[PDB]
Amino acid sequence: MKTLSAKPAEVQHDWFVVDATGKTLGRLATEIARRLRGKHKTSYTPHVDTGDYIIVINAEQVQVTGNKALDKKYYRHTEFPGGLKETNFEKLVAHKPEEIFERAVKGMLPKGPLGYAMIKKMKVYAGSEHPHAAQQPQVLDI
Amino acid sequence: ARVKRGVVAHRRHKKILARAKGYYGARSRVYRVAFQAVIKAGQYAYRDRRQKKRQFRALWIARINAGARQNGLSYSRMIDGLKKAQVIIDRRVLADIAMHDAVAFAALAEKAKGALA
Amino acid sequence: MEVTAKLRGAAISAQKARLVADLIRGKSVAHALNILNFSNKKAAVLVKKALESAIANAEHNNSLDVDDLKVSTIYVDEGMSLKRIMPRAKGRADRITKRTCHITVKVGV
Amino acid sequence: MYAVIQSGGKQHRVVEGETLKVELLKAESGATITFDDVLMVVNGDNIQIGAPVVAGAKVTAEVIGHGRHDKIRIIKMRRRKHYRKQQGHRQWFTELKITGISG
Amino acid sequence: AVQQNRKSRSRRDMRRSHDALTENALTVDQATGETHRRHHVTKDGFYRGRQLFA
RNA sequence: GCUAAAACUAUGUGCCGAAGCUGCGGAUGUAUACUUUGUAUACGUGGUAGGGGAGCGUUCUGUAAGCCGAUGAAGGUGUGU
RNA sequence: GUGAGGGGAGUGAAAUAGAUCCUGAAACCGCAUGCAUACAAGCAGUGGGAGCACCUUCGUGGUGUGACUGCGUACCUUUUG
Repeated sequence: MKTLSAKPAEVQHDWFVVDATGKTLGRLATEIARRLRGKHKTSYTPHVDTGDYIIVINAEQVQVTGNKALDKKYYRHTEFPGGLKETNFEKLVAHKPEEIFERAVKGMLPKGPLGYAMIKKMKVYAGSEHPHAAQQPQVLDI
Repeated sequence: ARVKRGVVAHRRHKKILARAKGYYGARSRVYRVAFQAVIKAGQYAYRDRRQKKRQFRALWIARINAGARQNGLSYSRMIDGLKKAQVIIDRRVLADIAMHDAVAFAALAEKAKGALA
Repeated sequence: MEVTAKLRGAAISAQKARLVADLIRGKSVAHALNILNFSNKKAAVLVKKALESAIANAEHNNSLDVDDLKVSTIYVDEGMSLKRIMPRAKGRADRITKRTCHITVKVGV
Repeated sequence: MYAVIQSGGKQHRVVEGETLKVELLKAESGATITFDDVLMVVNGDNIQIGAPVVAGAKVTAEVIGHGRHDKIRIIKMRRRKHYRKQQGHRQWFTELKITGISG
Repeated sequence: AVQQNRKSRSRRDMRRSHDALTENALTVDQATGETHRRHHVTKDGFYRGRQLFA
């Protein structure tokens, strides 16, 4: 038993705030997923959540390359017959950037109860202000 | 010389059921279903005794990588530097040190980058 | 020091009787007696007879006071069944099982 | 202080007063064994990392005894092929108590 | 139409989860003090301070 | 999800990666050496039809007019080994 | 209910030896205690592993339970499969 696993009670979650102006969506999402899962700590345990809280501001300024802004399609099916609905990146970023980040990160996060719990630690806001001043987040450049 | 089977057969079935205890529904109550459950459990144990080494090595590598990137190196570069420096400490001990003592792991990283350069 | 009463061989299904048993489990004797008196189930009469016998045992053989008595325990178990034959159409026969039950009730202060 | 030692093809991190289990050694019960091939010795801020080995380091320990681990059952079965096999196993071990550590 | 598999005891109990009985509404009638069923005549023919029989 | 790529061509250094190989401990078949013994050495030990070898347990007969048993037999139900 | 069925008293070495009466296994069905369980998708286990209750020589212990996690599509027969 000389190798030990992290104890959930002893885990400490630190708060950070990230600005999305001008960055590339996927290359930002990879780092966000890493920090949410806790791969950056020497106490990392696969079955325990050791990540950190990540706030995102200016989410509607996220950028994509090529023609993806027009040609990247988001789908969703209502279980009724013929119920397939479609949208694209520009409209979706104009209307609900939170959904953009949620999709990008949930795709890269594990699928299960632990994944659902881990994704709760991400807060995304379209504006430059966030309501979490009480938690005292620190600026993180990623 | 007529022979009755009851005692021996009952003993065998009882032993199988005793090994089966803790399973759900018919698996822990019915001999036919229970006997299949025990064999599959044995097969899974045979496969997992091998899988365990791989899983623990992967965990050690991940923890070492986290420590190395805190000290400013990647896992591969740190391993190469240690090999050049001729350090023969294994990954299990390196991961334990990384988790429990930051100063010593920092000294090891210093030695590794020194060997690299 | 619970006082026990057993009614063995009641001609009713244990599944049916256990409903009334659960209805009265764990309550005071007076309230349970009122419930049984004002219920319309067949199992209620048998359960009431068993409970009254238990209270009489507690009062007569153990010198206890009924006012402090509650239904401390109760349960129903299956008994021996009777086998019958029901004729069906086209000469086919089916097996009918008539079920019986045992009622156990314990009263304690 | 703590030290790193090699035994039975594996490495262990130990401190004084610790009890550990290693592969079956030939030493007699109650005897003392010394490891002179220490890889690393830490005492507070004094960190010695022997490249192959730290020079002068010595870890001394006493042999409490020998024993066997809990039984393990091996099962092999090939479905639809009429083949089956079983066997038991118990791995031997020697238990050691670390009595001294010197850099 | 008939089942392809035998149901589990757990599922049978889950179906029976709605089988519990309920108590009736019992009250004490002031006229005699005997427990009686609410809004019903007592077993002795008393109701709302009136006696039906003789 | 990815665009001086996380794509393609060429090149270098490192690393991950199997029940493959090495390390530690244990079992076993064959053949050698010690020219007794059971101790070392070398090789080997996936497997259907099928062939060869070695055992566990159950009822009954002799050994048994012996040995265990109401200070508790067989049988049933747990625990430890 | 002058029923059936029980409780006390008494007999007996023994009354869950009380008359479908030696022992009383399994399937199946009750009651009580401890842990888990109402945001999460599949042969129900297996390798890890937090917390809780009890016993503790309080130990790197023992007995129950198992949040979270990697792997993982029953058995026999017949078949190229």
